[PDB]
Amino acid sequence: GAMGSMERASLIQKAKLAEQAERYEDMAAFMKGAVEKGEELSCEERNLLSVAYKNVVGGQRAAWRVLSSIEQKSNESEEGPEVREYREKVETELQGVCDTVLGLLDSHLIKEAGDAESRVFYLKMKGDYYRYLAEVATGDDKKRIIDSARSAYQEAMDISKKEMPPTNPIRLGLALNFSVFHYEIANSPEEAISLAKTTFDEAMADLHTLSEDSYKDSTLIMQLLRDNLTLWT
Amino acid sequence: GAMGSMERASLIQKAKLAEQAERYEDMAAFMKGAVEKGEELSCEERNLLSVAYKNVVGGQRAAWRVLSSIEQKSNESEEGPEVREYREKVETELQGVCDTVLGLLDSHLIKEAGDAESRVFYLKMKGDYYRYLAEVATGDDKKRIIDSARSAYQEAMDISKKEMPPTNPIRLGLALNFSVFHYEIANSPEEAISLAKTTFDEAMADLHTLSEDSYKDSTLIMQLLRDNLTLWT
Amino acid sequence: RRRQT
Amino acid sequence: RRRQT
Ligand SMILES: N=C(N)c1cc(-c2ccccc2)c(CNC(=O)[C@H]2CCCOCC2)s1
Ligand SMILES: N=C(N)c1cc(-c2ccccc2)c(CNC(=O)[C@H]2CCCOCC2)s1
Ligand SMILES: [Cl-]
Ligand SMILES: [Cl-]
Ligand SMILES: [Mg+2]
Ligand SMILES: [Mg+2]
Ligand SMILES: [Mg+2]
Ligand SMILES: [Mg+2]
Ligand SMILES: [Mg+2]
Ligand SMILES: [Mg+2]
Repeated sequence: GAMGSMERASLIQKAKLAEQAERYEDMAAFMKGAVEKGEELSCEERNLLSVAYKNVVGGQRAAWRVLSSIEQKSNESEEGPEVREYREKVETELQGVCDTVLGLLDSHLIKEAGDAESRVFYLKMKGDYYRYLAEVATGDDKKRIIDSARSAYQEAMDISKKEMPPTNPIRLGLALNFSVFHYEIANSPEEAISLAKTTFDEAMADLHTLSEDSYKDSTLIMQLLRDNLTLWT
Repeated sequence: GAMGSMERASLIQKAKLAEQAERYEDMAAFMKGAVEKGEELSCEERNLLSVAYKNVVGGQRAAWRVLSSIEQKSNESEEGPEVREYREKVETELQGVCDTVLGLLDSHLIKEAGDAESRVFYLKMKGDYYRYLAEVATGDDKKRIIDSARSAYQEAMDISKKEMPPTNPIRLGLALNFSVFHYEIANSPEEAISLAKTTFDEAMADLHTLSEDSYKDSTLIMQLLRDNLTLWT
Repeated sequence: RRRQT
Repeated sequence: RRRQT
């Protein structure tokens, strides 16, 4: 790829610069290049990868929702194909980004990740990007896309429960996202609420073990679980 | 180009959709395609063109300023070429966008613009995009780039003074930008202050001729002139 | 409000 | 504040 000639360390340095410049497409390209060097990623590097693609796909998803809403209102209205065409364009670009991320996870980040922190991180990302594919899916394969998200989240949950404390921020963000998966993808709002509550309560009971800085990190994510519970109940 | 097969009206429709989705790169590509159909642009269409490229180049400029500041601090410090390389990358992309816009103005928006409102609009844009080139210029041609911005702004000012009322929002935004050109590109802060003040005062004296809605449009831009005066004095 | 992830 | 254009 286009980043094959750049040093791994230079790609990581430039990913950090792109983050500071809010140039997230560049950031994602640099981190894709770094992954393709073939070496495992550090905790910091995994976060750079996640931040870059989160922001890229987040813009695409927000645009897709705007266009989908316009398209829906047009199908209630004065009549052409332009709205559908442009929604499809954004959708296809979004699917391409999701496919690229899933391809990095499959070649070969997940299979080389042996530590719980790295393996859970990548399986959570796999669930997230199948979930984003599920958000726009409508055809023969929607159920398989949903089950791919579920399966990745479930394996991440199983490992995280066995190997990480209940306040671990990756464990908490995994549970947050699997809860949202249940609520709005799988049509299982009770499972979503149950998971958010049990996750919150088990984290609260472990806070006493933490330093001041870890306490801040954990309670930040616990508040997101609380926000969703307040929205859903 | 890539938009040659799409209807002009479909390109305009999709530019409006891209604006609603905050997809400004798409918006700019659609409006470039519309311009390349060869027909003059309406007032609404001129605004779509300006909004699209303003947002594209605005993101690039903001990123360039972040990277230039990091580069400057690195040249005061612990030592590699990555910061300069990545600043150069963003700079080159920015110059490409400016060159594309200037090319649309030159082929053939300006020469076919006979009405004052259209001709002033396009000459202001020409000044703006040479100004953005000047912001990053450092070599043999910096002075010629600055003079190209000046010349375009000056011709726009001459026409606007003869053909438009002093409250016209395009006239006011032209004067605002030429004032900023004087202040920070041409190193003429007194000219900048003089132009902002005379523009503000001549607009104030013409407000009595306006409808409620025109009054709102004009006073909005007058407040930007006042903001700059307050900053500069 | 939009749910959080 | 940054000047306005
Ligand atoms: N450039 C970025 N965006 C990041 C780099 C690193 C980083 C990681 C390891 C070593 C050095 C830096 C990040 C850590 N991520 C977090 O979320 C924090 C709050 C939530 C739970 O974790 C605790 C920290 S974020
Ligand atoms: N899609 C967009 N962003 C725009 C479309 C149109 C438009 C123009 C003509 C006809 C219909 C729509 C815009 C008008 N621009 C302005 O700035 C306003 C405030 C300042 C002075 O002018 C008065 C209006 S903005
Ligand atoms: Cl399209
Ligand atoms: Cl670079
Ligand atoms: Mg090497
Ligand atoms: Mg599709
Ligand atoms: Mg119930
Ligand atoms: Mg036609
Ligand atoms: Mg250069
Ligand atoms: Mg003086």
